[PDB]
Amino acid sequence: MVKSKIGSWILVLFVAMWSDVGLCKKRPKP
Repeated sequence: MVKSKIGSWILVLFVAMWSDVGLCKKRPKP
């Protein structure tokens, strides 16, 4: 968005890193 809104990815980063670990290990439902 703006150069001022650069410290927002860091957030989505953490949630991304976690959501990442919860991909290849959580296994599918079906």
